[PDB]
Amino acid sequence: IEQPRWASKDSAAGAASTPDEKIVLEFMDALTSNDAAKLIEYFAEDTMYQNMPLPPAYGRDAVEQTLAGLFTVMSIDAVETFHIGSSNGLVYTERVDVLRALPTGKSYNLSILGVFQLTEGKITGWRDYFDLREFEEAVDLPLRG
Amino acid sequence: SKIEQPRWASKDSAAGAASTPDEKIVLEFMDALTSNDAAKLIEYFAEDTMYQNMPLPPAYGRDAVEQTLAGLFTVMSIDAVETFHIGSSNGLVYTERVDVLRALPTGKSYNLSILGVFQLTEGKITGWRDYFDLREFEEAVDLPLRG
Ligand SMILES: CCCC(CCC)C(N)=O
Ligand SMILES: CCCC(CCC)C(N)=O
Repeated sequence: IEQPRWASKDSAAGAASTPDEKIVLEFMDALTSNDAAKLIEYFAEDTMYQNMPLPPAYGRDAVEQTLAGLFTVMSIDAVETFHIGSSNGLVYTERVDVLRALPTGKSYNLSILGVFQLTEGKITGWRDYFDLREFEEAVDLPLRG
Repeated sequence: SKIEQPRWASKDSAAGAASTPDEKIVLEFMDALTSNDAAKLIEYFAEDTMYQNMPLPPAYGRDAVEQTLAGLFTVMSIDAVETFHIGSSNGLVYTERVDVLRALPTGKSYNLSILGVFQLTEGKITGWRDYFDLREFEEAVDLPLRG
């Protein structure tokens, strides 16, 4: 993971400054588990998850099944969060996820900006924004196609 | 070019309104985007600045930024911007929105979901990065911007 020119070099960049930000960075560390059953414990029952290029999942079961599917085709090898911030119940993370496509063995560093809504320390929404095509082309996996 | 309020919209009012001076300028800037006017819009930027639509290469410096905006407004109109969520920490403002984009060659429109980040220094933009999926827009409006 190379540090972007535009990324803060400040010691507190990417560091949690509130309880919700702390939970979100714990969740980022947990992504490299590639384990949907572990991850789903961060979510509220009334919840949703969406990789924005693709349809959303609503409710905890749909979220879990979506993560389990994703982890059947790819591994999150590494996550680095350059920037984190929050206001009014929403946490934002500017990061890179290093993804490896299991069918092809090829990896790509995916640039993501994501938003997390937490209610009493549980995730009520998680939406990640990124370009899907560039990932698909890098790793020869037509996730949507 | 109606924008639908998402099922996932925050029910906290402060989440949808500018709560700091920097957030207020960002929302003024979002209002201005419908001008389709790169010369007007560039006044929001510092001389030392950068802009990137994340599917595409970054522009560094105010002139490169202006030239990029001018090119974009040659091929598309931003017909509307709605910002559902705005917040900030550590000198960065984040906006979750939909921009309604219309391709000038084809007359076709698309509602593009975007999450963007802004860095402001003394009220001027020093960085702006918008994250979104480019392919869905290109296919919707028949404009292979990247291809
Ligand atoms: C389960 C993780 C999904 C990926 C992006 C999918 C293309 C990510 N957030 O790194
Ligand atoms: C000039 C504005 C660029 C567009 C997206 C380009 C594909 C936007 N921010 O709505």
